[PDB]
Amino acid sequence: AGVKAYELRTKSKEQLASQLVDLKKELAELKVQKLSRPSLPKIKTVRKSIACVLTVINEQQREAVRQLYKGKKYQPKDLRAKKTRALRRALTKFEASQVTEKQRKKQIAFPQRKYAIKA
Amino acid sequence: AISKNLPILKNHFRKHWQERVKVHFDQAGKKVSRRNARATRAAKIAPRPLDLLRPVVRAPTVKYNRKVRAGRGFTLAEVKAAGLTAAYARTIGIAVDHRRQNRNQEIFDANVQRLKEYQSKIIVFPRNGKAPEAEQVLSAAATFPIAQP
Amino acid sequence: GKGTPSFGKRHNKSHTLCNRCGRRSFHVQKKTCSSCGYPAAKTRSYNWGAKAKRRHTTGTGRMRYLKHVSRRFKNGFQTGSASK
Amino acid sequence: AKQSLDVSSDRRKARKAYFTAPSSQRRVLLSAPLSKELRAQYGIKALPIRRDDEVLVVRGSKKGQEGKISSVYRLKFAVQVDKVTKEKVNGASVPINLHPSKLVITKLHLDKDRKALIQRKGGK
Amino acid sequence: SSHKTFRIKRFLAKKQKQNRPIPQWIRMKTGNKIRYNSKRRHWRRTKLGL
RNA sequence: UUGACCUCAAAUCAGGUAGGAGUACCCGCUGAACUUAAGCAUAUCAAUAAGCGGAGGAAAAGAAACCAACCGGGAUUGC
RNA sequence: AUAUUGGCGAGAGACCGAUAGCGAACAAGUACAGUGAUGGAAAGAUGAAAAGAACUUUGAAAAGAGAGUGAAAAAGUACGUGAAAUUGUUGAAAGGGAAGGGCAUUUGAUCAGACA
RNA sequence: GUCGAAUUUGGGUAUAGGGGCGAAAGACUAAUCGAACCAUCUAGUAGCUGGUUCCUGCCGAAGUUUCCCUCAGGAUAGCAG
RNA sequence: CGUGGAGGUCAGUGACGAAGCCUAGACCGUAAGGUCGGGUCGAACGGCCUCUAGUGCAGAUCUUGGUGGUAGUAGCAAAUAUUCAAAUGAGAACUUUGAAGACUGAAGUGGGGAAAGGUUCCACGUCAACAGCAGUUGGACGUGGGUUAGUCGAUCCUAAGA
RNA sequence: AAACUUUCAACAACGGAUCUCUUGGUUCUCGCAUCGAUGAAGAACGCAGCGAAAUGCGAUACGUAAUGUGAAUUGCAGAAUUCCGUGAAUCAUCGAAUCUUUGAACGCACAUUGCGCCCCUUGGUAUUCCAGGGGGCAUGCCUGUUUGAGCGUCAUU
Ligand SMILES: [Cl-]
Ligand SMILES: [Cl-]
Ligand SMILES: [Cl-]
Ligand SMILES: [Cl-]
Ligand SMILES: [Cl-]
Ligand SMILES: [Mg+2]
Ligand SMILES: [Mg+2]
Ligand SMILES: [Mg+2]
Ligand SMILES: [Mg+2]
Ligand SMILES: [Mg+2]
Ligand SMILES: [Mg+2]
Ligand SMILES: [Mg+2]
Ligand SMILES: [Mg+2]
Ligand SMILES: [Mg+2]
Ligand SMILES: [Mg+2]
Ligand SMILES: [Mg+2]
Ligand SMILES: [Mg+2]
Ligand SMILES: [Mg+2]
Ligand SMILES: [Mg+2]
Ligand SMILES: [Mg+2]
Ligand SMILES: [Mg+2]
Ligand SMILES: [Mg+2]
Ligand SMILES: [Mg+2]
Ligand SMILES: [Mg+2]
Ligand SMILES: [Mg+2]
Ligand SMILES: [Mg+2]
Ligand SMILES: [Mg+2]
Ligand SMILES: [Mg+2]
Ligand SMILES: [Mg+2]
Ligand SMILES: [Mg+2]
Ligand SMILES: [Mg+2]
Ligand SMILES: [Mg+2]
Ligand SMILES: [Mg+2]
Ligand SMILES: [Mg+2]
Ligand SMILES: [Mg+2]
Ligand SMILES: [Mg+2]
Ligand SMILES: [Mg+2]
Ligand SMILES: [Mg+2]
Ligand SMILES: [Mg+2]
Ligand SMILES: [Mg+2]
Ligand SMILES: [Mg+2]
Ligand SMILES: [Mg+2]
Ligand SMILES: [Mg+2]
Ligand SMILES: [Mg+2]
Ligand SMILES: [Mg+2]
Ligand SMILES: [Mg+2]
Ligand SMILES: [Zn+2]
Repeated sequence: AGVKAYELRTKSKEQLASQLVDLKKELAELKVQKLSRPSLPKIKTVRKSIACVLTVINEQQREAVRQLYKGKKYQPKDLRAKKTRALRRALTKFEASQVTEKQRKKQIAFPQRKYAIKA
Repeated sequence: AISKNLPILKNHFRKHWQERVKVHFDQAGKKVSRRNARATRAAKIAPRPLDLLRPVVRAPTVKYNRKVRAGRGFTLAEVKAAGLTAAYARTIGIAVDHRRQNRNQEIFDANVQRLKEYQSKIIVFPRNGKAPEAEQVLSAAATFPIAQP
Repeated sequence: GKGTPSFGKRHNKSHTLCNRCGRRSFHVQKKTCSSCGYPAAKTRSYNWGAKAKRRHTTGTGRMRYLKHVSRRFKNGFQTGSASK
Repeated sequence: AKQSLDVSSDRRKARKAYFTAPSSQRRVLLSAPLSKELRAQYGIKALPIRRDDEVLVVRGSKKGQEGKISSVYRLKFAVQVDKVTKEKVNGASVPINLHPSKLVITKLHLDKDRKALIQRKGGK
Repeated sequence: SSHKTFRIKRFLAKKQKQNRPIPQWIRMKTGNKIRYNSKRRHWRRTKLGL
């Protein structure tokens, strides 16, 4: 058994919140029954369903915030790209390709040429 | 530790020499790497000859002054006598050395002749981008060998 | 009386558990660990102690984050998600 | 002979890869050849073994016996046949582990994925 | 002693739970070479040394 | 009174940045003795071990206040 | 173009073969020792497959004697092969304060070679 | 022996290795003290002691000369292959 | 002469039994050694021409491991001391109950704690190992149960000092 | 003459040599350049139907989401509809998340699971007391903003 992530993505936050509470109630009563029975493997599928519901709720809330900060130059650090510490401090593509006006004139005037030794 | 009629030896092994022993096990491997690097550079760069034209100079010292060899680059006066500028010469595959001077007319004439022959045996493609395909000669030094006068 | 009779008076700990490395090496009165050097900012280590470095170096633990760096580098630090 | 630098002939490496292969890769390793009737009918030589496949034993002391695959024991590199078992002294019966390379498939269990695999291998 | 810090008591709790024999059903697993718990402890033989 | 300038402070002010780890190889500082001299102090071991500071995929060096005395050579690195 | 006993990914050897090779082929920087800095092991192999011995009998029981499984229990979870020191049983021989050895032959036991 | 004091003692705290502490014995400083313990330099050097693994065949010594802080060691000549 | 590994060769040997091991059985060599039969055993191994070395042990108060004589020997003698019966059990000098004789004699062999130990506390089940005899008993083995604070401490204060 | 002692053989002991085996070690060569305040390396404590360790993981706890493969997992139990399919799996891949207490470790402390302050919100007849939930408060330095200090100093009243 267990819930399906793609099915949970088609409902509002209110429905997800209510379904989370019901799963928690079902988990609580199964723990009571575990004390009297030699085994109860059904408790596993309930725990995974709670994890799946929490995952879908988090991805909906995080997606909403990305729309709020869309286009702005400052965004929360958890919504920024991870990469590495050294990669985030490196010069951007625009900064690394900057040249002075003096050097730009030289590059246009005398670029590397294409030639061959035939005749 | 001195006995018998033997030469005096001067083997310098009183330091921790075993920590600094370099055995060239990769001699064959490095040759493969160098050949791969030359092959990939020739394909990558251009149909260009993979090396720059060099002038002929006189070796210094009384022991070696009887022979001529390849120098670093053509002088500013040599390239000027050939009808081109130093900046343009570098982009066509001519090495230019600004710190070498000309005092020998024979050497100056020989280097001018080399520049003349080089310009007549190359094709400079236009900057438009047509670039007709041409056969790539991998060695400009082999095309223009240096001969003892 | 310096042997067996003296051994009966040992009931006061000189070291307790260290909060940084977990060993029973935190000197009570000196307020410093004899193994990792806590609370000093750097971790205590010495080149003459080759074995000591091996016991605590990188790779002896879980490597919770450093495990996945090689995989992320191999894919070029991708962003987004896989396409269906 | 070997002609690629990406493949190794080291015996030690080959044995470690076999014994530590994950479950998905053991499926390919547990392949069985088809019968003459099925080889002509489909046009392929061998396929990975699948549950609910009819097989015939062609090697060992159980040669000549048939049955259906009831379990593919990937962890043990073996399969089990429903009616090929051994009777213990106490009266209980245990399955006999067989290697798929010593079997011959006489009937294939077919679904959407199996049919696509057959056509992918050039079969009909 | 009766007076003990929380850290010591938490440390003692884990050592109690780790002091148990291996379950029998584990020895029946495929490719199992473990027979007895080699890290068993008795309070009078080996001291924790905390 | 008012308004500048200079210098110097404060703020949970706006946005950033440094620490620790690893350290085979790399750039510096600091720095022994056993040992050899058939003793031993200069010397040697050695501008080494240990100790301390700082980087990268390489580092460092690098387009001559160079080498030369030749009919002169021509950034640096390595064999 | 040079360096690289670290990290990641590969290909190899006239290298070692469980007292060897890294300390570690195994729940090894583990068990354990030290107040502490530190110190630091031992330990791989039933069989193709547990088919890991139902059942009967003796004993309080462990187990034994049968039966059975297996190509083989001279493979029984003290498990491949199973050497020596050392030990039990059986058989033969000698022995008045050591034993063992060399040359020669008697006695006992045991044995190859040609029957041309 | 001493037993109301220069008394006995728990815990807290201070002093760390050519340093500490000492009503002073070179005593004590975790069974370690006329200079603790741990790792490294380090496989430190030794003219000195011990050991140095198969067979057969042929040849076969020296303890003497000169020099040496040389006298349990070397160089040198001799004897040997 | 022998040992580990390498090139070549003998279209060499082998599950109809390779290697190893045991064998007062046989044969060859002055010797280092080589060959064969029998037993045990189960998967690889040898002759010859050459190459190579981490290549041959009785010793080093040698290293690691294993095992002897000594030897059923030294010994299991401080702290006054045990005895009868019943119950249980395969089994009782040592367990339980009852009876008797004794000791600690309030600076105790009594009743609580600090430090230190860490589940040794309690019940049930159980005896291969451990309790230098024994064991049905146990601080042993197996499975469970158990530590309840506005007032008791920590927490707060300051001491030498850090 | 026995016992006893010694030597040899067979069978049985003790012990683990020898032979064969090898998912390990060692050395050489080739390619690549990627840790951390966006909280690293390391440490502590927890998480499975039945688990002590190892391995994996973090109260979403031997895992969640996504993608691929296309029917297992396996010691037992269980679940079965998951089987011509948005779908089995201790599978592979991995770009989205979770990530307890810590640690350069950052409100102050730490041999204490000790003690404060600020903002929003909820309950207790409450801006002040008590409690629950969420979000914050380290240091050096750089650029900028704002609020200031000094007869250091200018001009004007
Ligand atoms: Cl307690
Ligand atoms: Cl390893
Ligand atoms: Cl120690
Ligand atoms: Cl100190
Ligand atoms: Cl011989
Ligand atoms: Mg002392
Ligand atoms: Mg103290
Ligand atoms: Mg250091
Ligand atoms: Mg116990
Ligand atoms: Mg004790
Ligand atoms: Mg701010
Ligand atoms: Mg340097
Ligand atoms: Mg000297
Ligand atoms: Mg000397
Ligand atoms: Mg001296
Ligand atoms: Mg150094
Ligand atoms: Mg880097
Ligand atoms: Mg480079
Ligand atoms: Mg640079
Ligand atoms: Mg210049
Ligand atoms: Mg130069
Ligand atoms: Mg080893
Ligand atoms: Mg056999
Ligand atoms: Mg055996
Ligand atoms: Mg024997
Ligand atoms: Mg004196
Ligand atoms: Mg001592
Ligand atoms: Mg030596
Ligand atoms: Mg002679
Ligand atoms: Mg002598
Ligand atoms: Mg044989
Ligand atoms: Mg014999
Ligand atoms: Mg076999
Ligand atoms: Mg040797
Ligand atoms: Mg010998
Ligand atoms: Mg020996
Ligand atoms: Mg000898
Ligand atoms: Mg000895
Ligand atoms: Mg006696
Ligand atoms: Mg006595
Ligand atoms: Mg007594
Ligand atoms: Mg009395
Ligand atoms: Mg009395
Ligand atoms: Mg009790
Ligand atoms: Mg006893
Ligand atoms: Mg007993
Ligand atoms: Zn520490």
